[PDB]
Amino acid sequence: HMNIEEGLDLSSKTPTALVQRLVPSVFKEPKNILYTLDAREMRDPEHKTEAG
Amino acid sequence: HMNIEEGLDLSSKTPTALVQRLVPSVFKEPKNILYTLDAREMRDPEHKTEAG
Repeated sequence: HMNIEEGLDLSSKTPTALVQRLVPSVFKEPKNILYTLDAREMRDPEHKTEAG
Repeated sequence: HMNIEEGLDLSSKTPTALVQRLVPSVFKEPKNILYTLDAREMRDPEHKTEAG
């Protein structure tokens, strides 16, 4: 964005300072789900199917 | 703009005075924008492009 200046003679006027503004975009911490099945529980394959 | 007058003989009437009205229109002070680049900053064309 720039300033507006008035008149013909601008020798008294400061030029507009360019400002190279930057906005960050960042990944969050990873999002996870954990579950565990023991070797008895894994005898029924619906648990992995439904939990997945 | 004109005055209406009435009758066949107008010897006693006063003719309408033509008044020449004038409307002024004027330029404002010039509007300006100023920026500056040094010879290092000016190695990247995007500053001149985006500031323009």
